[PDB]
Amino acid sequence: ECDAKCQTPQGAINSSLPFQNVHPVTIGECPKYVRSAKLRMVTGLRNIPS
Amino acid sequence: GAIAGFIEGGWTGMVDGWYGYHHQNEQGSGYAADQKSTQNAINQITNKVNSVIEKMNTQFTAVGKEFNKLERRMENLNKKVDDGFLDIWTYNAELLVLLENERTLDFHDSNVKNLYEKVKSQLKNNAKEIGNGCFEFYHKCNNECMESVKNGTYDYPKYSEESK
Amino acid sequence: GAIAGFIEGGWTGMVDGWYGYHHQNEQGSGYAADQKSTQNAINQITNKVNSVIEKMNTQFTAVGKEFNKLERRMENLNKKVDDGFLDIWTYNAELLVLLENERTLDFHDSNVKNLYEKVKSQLKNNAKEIGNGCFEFYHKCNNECMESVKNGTYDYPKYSEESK
Amino acid sequence: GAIAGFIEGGWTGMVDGWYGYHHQNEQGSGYAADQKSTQNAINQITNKVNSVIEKMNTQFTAVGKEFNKLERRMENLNKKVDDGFLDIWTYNAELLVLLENERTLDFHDSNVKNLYEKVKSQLKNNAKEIGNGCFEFYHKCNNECMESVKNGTYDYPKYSEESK
Amino acid sequence: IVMTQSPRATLSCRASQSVSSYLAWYQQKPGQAPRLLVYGASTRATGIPDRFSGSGSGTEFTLTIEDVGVFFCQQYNIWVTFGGGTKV
Amino acid sequence: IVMTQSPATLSCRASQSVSSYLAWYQQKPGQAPRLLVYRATGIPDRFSGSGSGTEFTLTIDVGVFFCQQYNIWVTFGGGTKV
Amino acid sequence: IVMTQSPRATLSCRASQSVSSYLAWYQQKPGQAPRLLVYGAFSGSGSGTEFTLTIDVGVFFCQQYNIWVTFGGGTKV
Amino acid sequence: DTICIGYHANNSTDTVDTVLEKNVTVTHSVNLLEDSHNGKLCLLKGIAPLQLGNCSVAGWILGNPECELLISKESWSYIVETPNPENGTCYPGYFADYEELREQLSSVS
Amino acid sequence: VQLVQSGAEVKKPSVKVSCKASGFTFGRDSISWVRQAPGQGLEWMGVIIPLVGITNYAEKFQGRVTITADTSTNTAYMDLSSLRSEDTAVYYCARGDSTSFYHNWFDVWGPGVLVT
Amino acid sequence: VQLVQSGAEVKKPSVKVSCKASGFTFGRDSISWVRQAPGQGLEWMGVIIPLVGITNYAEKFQGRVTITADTSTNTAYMDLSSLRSEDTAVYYCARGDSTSFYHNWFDVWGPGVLVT
Amino acid sequence: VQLVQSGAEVKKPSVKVSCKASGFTFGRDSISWVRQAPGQGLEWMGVIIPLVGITNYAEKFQGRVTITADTSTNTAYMDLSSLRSEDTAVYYCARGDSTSFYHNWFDVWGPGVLVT
Repeated sequence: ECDAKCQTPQGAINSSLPFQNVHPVTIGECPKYVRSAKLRMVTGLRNIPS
Repeated sequence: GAIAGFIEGGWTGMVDGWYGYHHQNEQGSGYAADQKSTQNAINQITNKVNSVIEKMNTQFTAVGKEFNKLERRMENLNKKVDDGFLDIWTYNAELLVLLENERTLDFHDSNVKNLYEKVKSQLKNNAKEIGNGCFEFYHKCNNECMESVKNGTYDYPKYSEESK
Repeated sequence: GAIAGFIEGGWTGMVDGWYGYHHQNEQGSGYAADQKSTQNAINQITNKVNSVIEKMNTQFTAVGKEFNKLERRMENLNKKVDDGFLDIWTYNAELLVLLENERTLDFHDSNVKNLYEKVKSQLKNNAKEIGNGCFEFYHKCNNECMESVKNGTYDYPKYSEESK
Repeated sequence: GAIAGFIEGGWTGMVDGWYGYHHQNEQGSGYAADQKSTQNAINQITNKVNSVIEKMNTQFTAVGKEFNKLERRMENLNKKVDDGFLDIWTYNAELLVLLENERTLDFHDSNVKNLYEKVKSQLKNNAKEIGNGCFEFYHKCNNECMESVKNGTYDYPKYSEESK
Repeated sequence: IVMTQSPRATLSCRASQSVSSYLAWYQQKPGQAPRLLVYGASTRATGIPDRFSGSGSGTEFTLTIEDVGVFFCQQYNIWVTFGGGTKV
Repeated sequence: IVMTQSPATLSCRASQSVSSYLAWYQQKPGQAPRLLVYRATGIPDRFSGSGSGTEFTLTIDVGVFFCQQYNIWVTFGGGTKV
Repeated sequence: IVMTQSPRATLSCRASQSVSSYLAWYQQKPGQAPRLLVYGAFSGSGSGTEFTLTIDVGVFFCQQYNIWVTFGGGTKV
Repeated sequence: DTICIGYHANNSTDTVDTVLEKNVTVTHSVNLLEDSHNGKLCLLKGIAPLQLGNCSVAGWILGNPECELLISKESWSYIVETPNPENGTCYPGYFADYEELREQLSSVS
Repeated sequence: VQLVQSGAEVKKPSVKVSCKASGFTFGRDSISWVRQAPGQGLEWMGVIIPLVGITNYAEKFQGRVTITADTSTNTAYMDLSSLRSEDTAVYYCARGDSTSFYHNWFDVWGPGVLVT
Repeated sequence: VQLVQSGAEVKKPSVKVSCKASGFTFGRDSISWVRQAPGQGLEWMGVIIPLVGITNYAEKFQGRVTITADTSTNTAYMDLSSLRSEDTAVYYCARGDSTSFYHNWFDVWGPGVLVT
Repeated sequence: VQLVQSGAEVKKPSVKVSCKASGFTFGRDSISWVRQAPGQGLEWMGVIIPLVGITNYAEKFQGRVTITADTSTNTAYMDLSSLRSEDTAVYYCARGDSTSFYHNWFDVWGPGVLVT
């Protein structure tokens, strides 16, 4: 009886990030499909603890 | 022991704020943080990430339709178009993040140098710049001196005489 | 009166060119303009905008297609491909300008500082840098010095005697 | 003689390494190279080229397919999708290379200035900078001074007395 | 920063350190989370029937005036700290 | 800045240094001018210019000839009486 | 820079200039391309001066990569 | 005496990839991708989805006796079908233009 | 917009309260947390800008409270450790402003969560 | 390519001449306008680089002429104001060069538009 | 991976040896060439990095030996000129490293090509 924004044959999705890679088949409102393993953005500095 | 670190590496004891001074003095040791540059950096980073994220919207459809044994041409066409989109999107996303991850780091590593140049220009000649990353005053002045040099009200003529 | 502006803000009486000067002197007041940096900036900006605009070619095509009650799969596929292209094109077009309007501003704000450093290097010590954005000469001379500082023919040893 | 390099076109007698020096001295004339910056430049350039090249992938396909005279509706769509992909790919690649060839040139022309600023900061005051692209020492010493200024162990207090 | 409370209604919050015009007045009914009334001591906020307002800067500000409960005065010029609760 | 015309060979006098920044304009009556030499295309090379710095000569098509300088801003001459 | 070779087996290569820990030993069989055994010091030892290689029959080469690259003499074993 | 300039640094061990260097560590980061599924079906708005277990669309329309419909249905958001359906058409046959009927019954109220 | 919470968190003398965004998508926010003592005035506990991950804690509560963010589910937790018997108080979830990270006033408040 | 024009624009004692680029697409060009007095030598009016938007007017005519550009339709106008009785002359539409914005020579000319 | 070669190139008193790459990427590793004299120890010839095209030649062999890359088919040649009678020796194709362009050790070696 849960609720979610969209769904996939493997299950439901709860995130709202602008990308996904679990499966291309989808029904609802969910982001695109990307084959890249892992990607992340940097919002900090260079970490040299001296 | 208070080695300047904008070339070697960052400190640990600073918690609030990214860029900060070290207002060392007699019986006045203790870190601080600049109250203006950090806010500008925060605004810049938030704007960049918002522009990257909130620029897309999605609709109600996805890959997958069924066909019989006589419509093979349509199945081939559907596979072709789906693969084309699935390639374009990955290429675009990969290049986008790879390009942004360098620009943001360059901006963050230029801001500190700009701040150091400003604080150097404010102190015309009384500073005996060691070169390791920070100065060492000739004349002696209290915590009001550090407050002024942070604020930007330090002047030469009043303290000029004691320098020589 | 002749407050320096490349750090505070631009003037309003400068119409001849983008980057300029202020040849303030006895019976010599009046604005001017640099006739070499502006041309390079113009060339760069024209090249950038032309490259952005003219890389796309167009050709005779059509968009509208219709179908009957049956064969709805074809209509679904046509809608899917049209939506895919309509998404890709906007996502490219947004980011293109969103990067160009940053690169151009960075270039324009670097050029003025480069010009300031170029004019600072020639005046080795005769200039008492106020720090607000410009200098104040020690020696006195007519408009020949102002014309030479643009010509790049100014020399230190000749006026050093009067400077000291 | 050893005309200044980085404010004009570079020399031609340097084969090994991009950025170099000119360790001119008494009976010691002859070019050289720096073995710490060109390696970083090589690493970064190789990384950029590899990232640009090895990011895409391709798979088996057969673009060619035909239809009879009854179903021109399908051909009018296959041609459209093929043209769409054929346009998107070029409009991506052209701008990608047109941005890379500017970013890399800016980086290569900033590295040399960074090296010059470092070698200027190391030599505090014994230099007599002509201002074009290099200096002219006051004190006289053998190739040990060149080797030290290359390494970075040059000290000021030991040679301070002979400067004045 | 320590603050002191005030035991046609006038409430005041003495400030032991210079604050200029950086406060905001919080009003809450018993049992519910508070709601913001006014900030800046001069700039009226939304959801206000204009029945109450404040004035002053760099000195204790007078808050001149359903509206029964406890009122809070908060300063945001060095971190954030709250004052004592009103006895009304 | 001001240029004066000479009242075949023709010339225009310059009251200031112009170096090698000139151009001679040829127009027939009732029509817009055309560019002759500063050489330009579509010219039977019957006429050409010479000299630089202070005084210029145009050695040699009936009408009025204009000599134009572009060293500082742009200004035209009075014209040719031919 | 130059090197020379030493005329249960132990082999060594002398160095006429400081080398630090920048060296490697090449072992090859006759009529074949060589292969790399170990770099930075069968097992090797020593640094800064002449190295020792303590130990597969053929010719051994000791190579340095401190300034450019050069090879020493051929082992006669 | 020394007003020294530095920047914040902590022990956060993350990795990002730039266009110049690879595998560099930074203090903070934000992730643009997720790989997580609840593992079971939920409600995608509307009311509820159908559950055609041990049945098929070609067998529900004609009402196969051993499928017994789905007790009763009034509305749904989307269909769920077992990938290997046993009960289709009991009497052997050939459903004409069956493929487009799935498109027609994909979205109904 | 109303910021929903977890619920009752009564436990014997670690604690993980939670907050969630509802009605407004996560954007320029400066979620801050305020602890209301049973008979004392409100204190201050921390502040976080989840979209960047920049944290900042009060002077006294540096060694215990570790506010962390979660961009995926639009949440913000605590990891308050070494609980005492004098910390029994309600824990709200107050929004703020991101363009004024050093001058913040609380606008929206959450219902409340008991902790003891 | 000959630059087309609006046509006759005689006006009683504001004016808006126009000049369109035909045959060649708008690119690295610099429109320039020359005023031919009935019995005097030509005089300079202004210069544009419409693709950039830079304008540069003559020394005397700073206060009156206002040349603007519109890259949508490849045009260029005068917003000339405070017309007098001594300005009756033909206005052309000449094309220069972009890489030499400070040293320009007029190559192409327009048929001519009369203004009284 | 085994570095294939052209084969025998015996010629009367310019020689263009060739080297090929198979089974590995041609963008992350350098290439160095070693000449094995019939009765002398090995010598050093050159070094290439394919994608950037940097070359770096030995002290003696700068005048004659000119080695260059070709990223189209993962190759590397010698444009050796002015052959003598004392250069009769084998020419291998040894791989190195790119991150250590000034400190290189030869890992992989090629079969061999005769030259006389």
